[PDB]
Amino acid sequence: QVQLHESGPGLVKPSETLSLTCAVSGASISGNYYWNWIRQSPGRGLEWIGNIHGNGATTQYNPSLKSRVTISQDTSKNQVFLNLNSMTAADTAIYYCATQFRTYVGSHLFSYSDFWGQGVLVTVSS
Amino acid sequence: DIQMTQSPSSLSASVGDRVTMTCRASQDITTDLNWYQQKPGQPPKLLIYVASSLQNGVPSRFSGSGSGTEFTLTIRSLQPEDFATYYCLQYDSYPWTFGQGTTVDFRRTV
Amino acid sequence: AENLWVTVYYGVPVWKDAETTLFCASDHNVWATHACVPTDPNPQEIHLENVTEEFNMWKNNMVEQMHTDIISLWDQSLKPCVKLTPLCVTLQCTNVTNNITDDMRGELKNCSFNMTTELRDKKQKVYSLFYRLDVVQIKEYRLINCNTSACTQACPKVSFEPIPIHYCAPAGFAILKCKDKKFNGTGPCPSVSTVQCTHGIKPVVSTQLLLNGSLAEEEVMIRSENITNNAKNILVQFNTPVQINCTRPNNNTRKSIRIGPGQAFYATGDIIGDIRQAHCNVSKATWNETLGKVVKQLRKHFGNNTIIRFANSSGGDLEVTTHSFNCGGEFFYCNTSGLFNSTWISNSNDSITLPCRIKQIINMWQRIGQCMYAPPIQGVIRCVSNITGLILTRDGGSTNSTTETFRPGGGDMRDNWRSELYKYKVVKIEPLGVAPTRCKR
Amino acid sequence: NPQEIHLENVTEEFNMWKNNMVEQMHTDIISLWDQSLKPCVKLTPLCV
Amino acid sequence: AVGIGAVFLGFLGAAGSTMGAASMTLTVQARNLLSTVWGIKQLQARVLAVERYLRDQQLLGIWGCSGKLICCTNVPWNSSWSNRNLSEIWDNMTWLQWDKEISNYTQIIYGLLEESQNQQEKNEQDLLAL
Amino acid sequence: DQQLLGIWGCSGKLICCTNVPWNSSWSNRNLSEIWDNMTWLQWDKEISNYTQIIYGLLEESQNQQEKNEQDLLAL
Amino acid sequence: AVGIGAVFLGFLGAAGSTMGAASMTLTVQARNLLSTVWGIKQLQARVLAVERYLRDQQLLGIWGCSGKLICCTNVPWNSSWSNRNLSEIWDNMTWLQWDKEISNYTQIIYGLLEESQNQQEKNEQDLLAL
Ligand SMILES: *[C@@H]1O[C@H](CO)[C@@H](O[C@@H]2O[C@H](CO)[C@@H](O[C@@H]3O[C@H](CO)[C@@H](O)[C@H](O[C@H]4O[C@H](CO)[C@@H](O)[C@H](O)[C@@H]4O[C@H]4O[C@H](CO)[C@@H](O)[C@H](O)[C@@H]4O)[C@@H]3O)[C@H](O)[C@H]2NC(C)=O)[C@H](O)[C@H]1NC(C)=O
Ligand SMILES: *[C@@H]1O[C@H](CO)[C@@H](O[C@@H]2O[C@H](CO)[C@@H](O)[C@H](O)[C@H]2NC(C)=O)[C@H](O)[C@H]1NC(C)=O
Ligand SMILES: *[C@@H]1O[C@H](CO)[C@@H](O[C@@H]2O[C@H](CO)[C@@H](O)[C@H](O)[C@H]2NC(C)=O)[C@H](O)[C@H]1NC(C)=O
Ligand SMILES: *[C@@H]1O[C@H](CO)[C@@H](O[C@@H]2O[C@H](CO)[C@@H](O)[C@H](O)[C@H]2NC(C)=O)[C@H](O)[C@H]1NC(C)=O
Ligand SMILES: *[C@@H]1O[C@H](CO)[C@@H](O[C@@H]2O[C@H](CO)[C@@H](O)[C@H](O)[C@H]2NC(C)=O)[C@H](O)[C@H]1NC(C)=O
Ligand SMILES: *[C@@H]1O[C@H](CO)[C@@H](O[C@@H]2O[C@H](CO)[C@@H](O)[C@H](O)[C@H]2NC(C)=O)[C@H](O)[C@H]1NC(C)=O
Ligand SMILES: *[C@@H]1O[C@H](CO)[C@@H](O[C@@H]2O[C@H](CO)[C@@H](O)[C@H](O)[C@H]2NC(C)=O)[C@H](O)[C@H]1NC(C)=O
Ligand SMILES: *[C@@H]1O[C@H](CO)[C@@H](O[C@@H]2O[C@H](CO)[C@@H](O)[C@H](O)[C@H]2NC(C)=O)[C@H](O)[C@H]1NC(C)=O
Ligand SMILES: *[C@@H]1O[C@H](CO)[C@@H](O[C@@H]2O[C@H](CO)[C@@H](O)[C@H](O)[C@H]2NC(C)=O)[C@H](O)[C@H]1NC(C)=O
Ligand SMILES: *[C@@H]1O[C@H](CO)[C@@H](O)[C@H](O)[C@H]1NC(C)=O
Ligand SMILES: *[C@@H]1O[C@H](CO)[C@@H](O)[C@H](O)[C@H]1NC(C)=O
Ligand SMILES: *[C@@H]1O[C@H](CO)[C@@H](O)[C@H](O)[C@H]1NC(C)=O
Ligand SMILES: *[C@@H]1O[C@H](CO)[C@@H](O)[C@H](O)[C@H]1NC(C)=O
Ligand SMILES: *[C@@H]1O[C@H](CO)[C@@H](O)[C@H](O)[C@H]1NC(C)=O
Ligand SMILES: *[C@@H]1O[C@H](CO)[C@@H](O)[C@H](O)[C@H]1NC(C)=O
Ligand SMILES: *[C@@H]1O[C@H](CO)[C@@H](O)[C@H](O)[C@H]1NC(C)=O
Repeated sequence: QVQLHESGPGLVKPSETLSLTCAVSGASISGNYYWNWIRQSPGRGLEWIGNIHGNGATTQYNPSLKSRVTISQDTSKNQVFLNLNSMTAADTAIYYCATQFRTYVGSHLFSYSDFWGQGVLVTVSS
Repeated sequence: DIQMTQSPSSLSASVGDRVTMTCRASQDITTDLNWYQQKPGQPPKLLIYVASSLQNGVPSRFSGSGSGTEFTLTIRSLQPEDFATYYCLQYDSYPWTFGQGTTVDFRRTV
Repeated sequence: AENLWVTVYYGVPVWKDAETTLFCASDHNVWATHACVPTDPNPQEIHLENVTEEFNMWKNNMVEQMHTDIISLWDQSLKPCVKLTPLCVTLQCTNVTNNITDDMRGELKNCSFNMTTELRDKKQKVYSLFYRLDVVQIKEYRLINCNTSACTQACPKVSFEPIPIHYCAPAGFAILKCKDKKFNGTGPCPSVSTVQCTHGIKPVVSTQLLLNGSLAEEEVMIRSENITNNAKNILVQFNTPVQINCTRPNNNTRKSIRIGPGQAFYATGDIIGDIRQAHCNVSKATWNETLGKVVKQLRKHFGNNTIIRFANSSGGDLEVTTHSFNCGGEFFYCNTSGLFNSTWISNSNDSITLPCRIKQIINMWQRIGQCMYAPPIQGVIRCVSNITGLILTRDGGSTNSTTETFRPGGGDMRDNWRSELYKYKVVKIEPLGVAPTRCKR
Repeated sequence: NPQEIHLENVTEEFNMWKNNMVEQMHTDIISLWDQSLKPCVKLTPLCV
Repeated sequence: AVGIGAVFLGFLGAAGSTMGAASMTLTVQARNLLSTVWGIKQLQARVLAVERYLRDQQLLGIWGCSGKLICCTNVPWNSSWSNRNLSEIWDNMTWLQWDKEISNYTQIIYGLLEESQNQQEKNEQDLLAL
Repeated sequence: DQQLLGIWGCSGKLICCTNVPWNSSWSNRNLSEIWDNMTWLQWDKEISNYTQIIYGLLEESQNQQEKNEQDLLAL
Repeated sequence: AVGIGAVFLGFLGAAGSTMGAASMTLTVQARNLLSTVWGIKQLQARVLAVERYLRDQQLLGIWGCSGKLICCTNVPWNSSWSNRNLSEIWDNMTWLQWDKEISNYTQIIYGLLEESQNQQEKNEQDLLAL
């Protein structure tokens, strides 16, 4: 079973950079998969930050956050890295890393696969 | 960004009752849409994919329908494990936009 | 009344145990990769859910195939270069006593002899240095193998360094891998996967110690075909390695003697500087901790209140009785007496030094009538290795005493292959099946 | 009686400098040469 | 239509799936079957694989299911072989378990299939005689 | 090659015309300009980059036909 | 029922039997066809047998009788090939004698079968064009 685990600092001061890691076990990233970063907060709920494509390295970001986010990955270490600079109090939230894809046999759909991590809580305060 | 609206905000129902929830999109998204279920202290769980296909392992009581800018989730026989937060997600065009979510709570005697 | 009818399906996923011949997949060496296919950059693995398989390391056919392939490659490697037929001549030898220590006295002989040349009607007087284990008295000595066979000289251009090799199944066959930790080599494995080829395996040749191997992911593992029986070897796999530093510090010199048309024999000219004994070093605290873990695991199978003794080897040939290996192209045989010498009762920077002897005439496999001569290596040599496992044997094992004694073992190289291919098996597919369905022809 | 079929309206591409038949011919000639010299005398004692 | 990737099912990818779902991936298994001394061993293995494939094709043709991956026949299913209904077979069991269960009822089924095919061929020949 | 032919349901035949319709994107030439004014080599050269999709369509059509026939025989 | 033995017919067991009786044992002969230097010889023999079987199957498919042991055709029987009636053929003659008798009329029959199959294919293609 594909499993995703998040790891990062629990506290980040204002104006600092949050660096989060998502480790994937049971499957490879070199294939055609879509990896998304999401955050949930009481005041905003689930919010999509961005996503990346493993094979092509094409990355998309939320426009409102596009100027402050970066997403990269390491296939050899089997990890996905998120960098969020200029942290503020509104950035306190639970961050999840999710993966999505589907399986085919020729031109016939076989299964639809999505997986989510347990999540990591991040709080912003001096 | 494609705005997504979920209705009703909340609704109380008893076990075995029929529940209906609606998701509206600002712009047409064809049939690209997912319905997820999230209990307190738990991550989201996929319930319906492509707005009309039941995910493997999901009970058959849940169902989804609609297209364009109007989609509907129907729970035919509500169960104690079905009381959670239902989220509507669209992925037709970036950026992804999650709905505010609909909360289903148990209705019991005072 | 049933109104159900037979229906034939072709291509169903059903398999059974089978034996076949796997082929190469590998990214001058004795283990020729030229006749081995290149490996894919991104191997694929399919985890099978709800599939519980049966595994048994002690009846694996892949070990025999690996042994045969290794022996075949070794045989083919030594063919195209010189054979030392003329080396069987009477030698006039004296003792070497130029700047030697007390522990190296008599281990080297300065010998002189006559030899043929490129012209069959001429002879040349030459001299060399030989080890005491390679010469037998007939002041007149002779090579040890002269009354058995003629040795084929090792071939300078090739190297003895192991390289990884992967084994892949043919069409119609599959390789199943058990991903269950704590699996002791026999029984049911619930976590199974299908793989096209196995992981890279280094064919390391050693006795009494497994070097440059793999480490357990959970803790120290003990495996045996029948632990109650005392005639079966016990394989111990560590969870962390133990560093060992071996060295020959003599500054050797090499010279070439032309013994015929396009045939050169390599001899040891002289040693520059002092003469000392090759030796190995291993950390003391790490070895003590490893032995503590090993005895802790052994108490699980051999009672919780038993005294566990580690003692010296029984005896026999030098190879079986000593830790034999190859370092820098030189064949070392080390006396592992300071390691397996202790007793355990239920309840800084110093290192253990093991002396070693160097040998040149080699019979690597357990065969008689096929020897090999290793040319000398110029200069000081040293190497560093990881110890990751042991091969032990239980001495006696009667009910008269409550003490259990374990001694180092080895000899058979198949065990060295068994420690790596324990989690793999081969199956063959059966695509034909019959099921009930509601058609009718 | 060897046979030949002339193909009309067929224009092909040719390149003598990347022909694999030359390598095969060279290898076969060398192999036949090696086999021919096996079963007769070796002049080992001639070096005096 | 953006945000999801695609992958292809591998060899023996549906081993753990149910019979109903596993019956939809016959081609991936079928395609895999076809594709000094070491050369002899490899050639022997290839020839043996080809012979096995030809034998399987001949056996399929003997039953009248030539050139077919799924070919449901006229032989009725005896209740003695298995009393389980369809719902407990195609939706709650895998192919390996099914093969294990009915491992000792296969030769009689093959003989019945051969006899049924022979009878059908004879009846067709008699019909065409008119 | 025989197995690939059998997968499409054209087993044991040299000519087997199928149910898959012809898309105009693959080629716009009419029949008169194909079977009477062109050779096989030129035709293969022209449509060399539209073959895999045709093979996939043929496989899917054969699968659909087999499923429909199996459903029909169930009555 | 008790006290009666049973055996299986062997390879070429119906060689001396009549054509009608011998035509009921085609599978026993059909199955047998499939299944340093000495290894080369054995491998060459196996490859030659496989090639012969494939050639025979290709010829049968070209005739339009793919995957069949008995196949009816549209070619009428000419009296010049043999004037004997059915009763004297299927009940009073063996396959070896029949092959010996009509050994000099086989290629023309093969050509007629090929032409008939080609005409049938063309007619079917024309019919499907409507
Ligand atoms: C367990 O694994 C470890 C690490 O993987 C092994 O330790 C490594 O061992 C290799 C081989 O001994 C060693 O590589 C050598 O390093 C030497 C020092 O840098 C080099 O001099 C040497 O090159 C010589 O040998 C090659 C053939 O192996 C020749 O191709 C090359 O041209 C060199 O030969 C020249 O020099 C000699 C001597 O003067 C001369 O006679 C020749 O004619 C020629 O002129 C190798 O590159 C690694 O450096 C080791 N790594 C570490 C970290 O120590 C260890 O051996 C393994 N354990 C076992 C039991 O195998
Ligand atoms: C081994 O013996 C040979 C021959 O006795 C030694 O070579 C001689 O060395 C001395 C002193 O260096 C020279 O004077 C002689 O001319 C050498 N003899 C020849 C034939 O060259 C050699 O030194 C000895 N080696 C050792 C290690 O004892
Ligand atoms: C190399 O050959 C020479 C010549 O045969 C050997 O010298 C002879 O040795 C024998 C035995 O001691 C004597 O009987 C002869 O008188 C010697 N002849 C000469 C001309 O010296 C020499 O001993 C051989 N070398 C070795 C190391 O044995
Ligand atoms: C493991 O080894 C023991 C010791 O040999 C086996 O037990 C012996 O079996 C033989 C069989 O003839 C008896 O003669 C001995 O009396 C037995 N000895 C003891 C102490 O039991 C045991 O069977 C082996 N295990 C397996 C699974 O075969
Ligand atoms: C093995 O250990 C011994 C010490 O027990 C080492 O001997 C020392 O080696 C160093 C080399 O740098 C010298 O400077 C010291 O003088 C030596 N001391 C003694 C007491 O001999 C030996 O070098 C070690 N060998 C290896 C390969 O690690
Ligand atoms: C084996 O040799 C290695 C170096 O080749 C030794 O590693 C050194 O260990 C000392 C600790 O005493 C450190 O101070 C050095 O920095 C290490 N050097 C390197 C390059 O790692 C190792 O200790 C030796 N082991 C034994 C048992 O002698
Ligand atoms: C293990 O240790 C014992 C003694 O501790 C060794 O026995 C010695 O062997 C040598 C060589 O034959 C004798 O000279 C000694 O007299 C023996 N000592 C005793 C007390 O018997 C034994 O050889 C060691 N094992 C190995 C493999 O060397
Ligand atoms: C391996 O090493 C051990 C330990 O040094 C050797 O045992 C010693 O052997 C000598 C023989 O000269 C005795 O004098 C010592 O008393 C022995 N030591 C002990 C502690 O008893 C052993 O002999 C070595 N192996 C071989 C084959 O020689
Ligand atoms: C001895 O073991 C250590 C630890 O297992 C090896 O060091 C590891 O080497 C691998 C190479 O694939 C690295 O991925 C690890 O990060 C290393 N770990 C540490 C702690 O350094 C070492 O290479 C081994 N040495 C030999 C000669 O096999
Ligand atoms: C060489 O030294 C060994 C060991 O000291 C001794 O046994 C032998 O007799 C010596 N041989 C000589 C001096 O010829
Ligand atoms: C060769 O000689 C050694 C020592 O003299 C001896 O042990 C061995 O048995 C001999 N070989 C044969 C075949 O007799
Ligand atoms: C350990 O090996 C024994 C050998 O008989 C086996 O019975 C046992 O099941 C194995 N351990 C586990 C956990 O399977
Ligand atoms: C060995 O001797 C050579 C030649 O004198 C010298 O160059 C080299 O440095 C010596 N080796 C060491 C380790 O000193
Ligand atoms: C073996 O251990 C004993 C202590 O039990 C010690 O006296 C002896 O010196 C040791 N021998 C070796 C060779 O390490
Ligand atoms: C494995 O078994 C469980 C329960 O036995 C089932 O829910 C699951 O679907 C099975 N796996 C697959 C891939 O069908
Ligand atoms: C052999 O020939 C005789 C007489 O021609 C005939 O009666 C008999 O049936 C033949 N054998 C078989 C097996 O038909």
